[PDB]
Amino acid sequence: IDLEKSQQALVQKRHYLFDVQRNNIAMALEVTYRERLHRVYKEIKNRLDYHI
Amino acid sequence: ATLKDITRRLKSIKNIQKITKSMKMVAAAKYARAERDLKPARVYGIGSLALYEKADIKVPEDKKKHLIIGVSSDRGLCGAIHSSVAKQIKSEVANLTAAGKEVKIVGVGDKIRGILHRTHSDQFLVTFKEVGRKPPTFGDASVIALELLNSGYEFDEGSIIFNRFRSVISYKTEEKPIFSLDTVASAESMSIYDDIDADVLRNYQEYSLANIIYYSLKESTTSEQSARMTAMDNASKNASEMIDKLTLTFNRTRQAVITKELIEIISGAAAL
Amino acid sequence: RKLALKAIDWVAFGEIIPRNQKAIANSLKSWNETLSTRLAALPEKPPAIDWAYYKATVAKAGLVDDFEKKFNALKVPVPEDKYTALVDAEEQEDVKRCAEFLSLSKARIEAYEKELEKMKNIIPFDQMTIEDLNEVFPETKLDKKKY
Amino acid sequence: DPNIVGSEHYDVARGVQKILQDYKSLQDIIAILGMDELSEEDKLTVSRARKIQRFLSQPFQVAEVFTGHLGKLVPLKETIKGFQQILAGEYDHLPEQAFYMVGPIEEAVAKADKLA
Amino acid sequence: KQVAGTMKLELAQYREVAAFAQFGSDLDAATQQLLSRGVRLTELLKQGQYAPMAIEEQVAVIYAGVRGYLDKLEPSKITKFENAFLSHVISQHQALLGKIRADGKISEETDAKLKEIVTNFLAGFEA
Amino acid sequence: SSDTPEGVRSGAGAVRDAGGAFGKKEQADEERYFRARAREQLAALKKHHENEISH
Repeated sequence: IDLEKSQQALVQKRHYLFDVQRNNIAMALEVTYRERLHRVYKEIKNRLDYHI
Repeated sequence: ATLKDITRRLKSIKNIQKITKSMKMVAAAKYARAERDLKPARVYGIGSLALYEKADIKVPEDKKKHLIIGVSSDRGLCGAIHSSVAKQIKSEVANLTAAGKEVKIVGVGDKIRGILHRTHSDQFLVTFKEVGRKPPTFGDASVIALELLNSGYEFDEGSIIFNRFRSVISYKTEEKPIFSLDTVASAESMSIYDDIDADVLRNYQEYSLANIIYYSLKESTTSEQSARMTAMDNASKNASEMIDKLTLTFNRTRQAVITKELIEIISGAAAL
Repeated sequence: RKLALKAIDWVAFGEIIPRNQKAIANSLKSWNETLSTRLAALPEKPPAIDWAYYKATVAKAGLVDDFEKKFNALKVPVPEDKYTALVDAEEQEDVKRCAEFLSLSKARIEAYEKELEKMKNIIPFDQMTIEDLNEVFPETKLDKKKY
Repeated sequence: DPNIVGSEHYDVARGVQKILQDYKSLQDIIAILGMDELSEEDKLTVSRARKIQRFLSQPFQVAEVFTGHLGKLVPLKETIKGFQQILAGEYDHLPEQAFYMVGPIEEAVAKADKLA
Repeated sequence: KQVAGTMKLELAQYREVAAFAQFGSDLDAATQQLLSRGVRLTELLKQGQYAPMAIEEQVAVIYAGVRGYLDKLEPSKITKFENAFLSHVISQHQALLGKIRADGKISEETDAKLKEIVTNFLAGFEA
Repeated sequence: SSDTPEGVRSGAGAVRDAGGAFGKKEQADEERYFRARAREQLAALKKHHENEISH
């Protein structure tokens, strides 16, 4: 019973690490997205801020 | 540092100066009796040492089980009596448990078990209490040695650690070995030794266990009292130096408020 | 608002149980916490253009209204999608290992199901037999049992 | 402030005042009773806060003519690194006469190397 | 009143008994349980600077301290436990805290929902 | 400066009048004793009450 349930609960542990990998790389790519937009949003004010 | 705050602090240390100077006079009498009783029981532990001079017995190679016994009182305010025994005990179970033998300690008195319950909480056979509040005796050593047999633990090598009283200022923590299995107790020096059987050597070594706890109930009680005298003189000298430095601060602070309130009046009249 | 959800995966995800690879998951959830709320404040949209606001009240044009006209007429440089190889190649090798290990334990369940049913074969009664009890308890050749 | 002086520096700052206050708050009991009536955790905010007091004294450049000792200048990043190795407890075997009147932290282990 | 009524007395019980700094005897069933409830509630009371909380974000974090749900941590991790807890409830449990601010009280069914959230988070806090 | 009525003296029970680190070391020491006698006594109450009825 245990050697059956050792492989049973293992494959539910194998699929947990692929849910965690699929959202981590999807989010860590996404955190650089608006941060690329933020710096251009930053720079377009600073050239306006210098003139005013 | 106002006038009220200096007074209430100075009044406190004048109390603590009396209490510790009375407490030295209490413990000067307890040591003066506990100096007297030890020299009768000095010749009692002469006999059990004289057994091992003519028959030189040692712990030969290795044991399966072990004991460590450490005596103390339950009372504090004695300086370096209890930590001169617990730190000796942790200096041997680290030295042991690598040759493979199983160790189990017993601490008579509360203050050993207080130190060694956060790291060595598992090797405890039994614990005792209520040691040294009344003077220790021989019937007290026959309750330690009797409950040590109603335990099931077969022990084949042990030792006891106590403070050998040297002088009023100085004590020395020593150790003494205990041979408890009949195997190590019947060796080459015991070849000349007559009529005692294995069943009589069962009887003789057990009276030595009540004996060798009694020799260490008369050493660690004198040294616990004569370090309760010397460490109370140094709480009384260290209080005389704290009030004489606080009388002077009080005297200047008393004079500086007479002057302060008086200039408030001199300037209150002349401003009219 | 390009944002993805997930499942509740915090309890046994540190219990991945590699070959003593505890740091593989204990660093994995540690990256997972900080990346979550930080990329949420990235994912939706950028704020209102405050470049067009104060350049209109500013009179010195030429390099003011034209710079906001030129630099705000292009596309957003998005990121590259380099994470695809370990998505498929790491996944199926654990699912292919699920096929053999669920059957190699099944024969170990099947042989253990046969090992007990043969133990019920040996005795039909307390006074049953002198040879049916000679399967579990052993016999041997000459001079085996010393004592 | 953790945002200005840097959040690593700000935690060696507030964490070394905490160990210094706790040495002050027992000076009533140590002066009367003794060191020997303390616990084992509070013989380890006493011995660690006497290694920290001594490691705040530095030989100055203008004071070479008084005592004949070389004036030492330490940088910023070698003091934060040198106090985290007294708070974490790496130097708890070196005595306290080695942390005294030295510059950067490597002179403290060198002064401890001299006396043996 | 529910969570800081009991907090006021549990801290007052602490301060009478927690000023030795020199221990000789051991009473873990007797004293050391109560003083372990104070250091979990003392280190909860610390705060930062120019970041003030709300009242229902206060009821949640104070709930988890007095109801025994922190005695298996370490006290050097409760300041770390707080911000990970607080970010989880504002993000995933926004309709929970809106029933404390609107209804005023912490109701018995509202006592029910919070009983899992602290224990579900404690099941996967340190991993 | 104590062997004179002009020189100041102390009262009885002034250690806990200051509020130092001996007045705290004593206010807490009394609660660490009289909290554990409060459940030697508490446990025995059920039996004592019964005993009163018995005799």
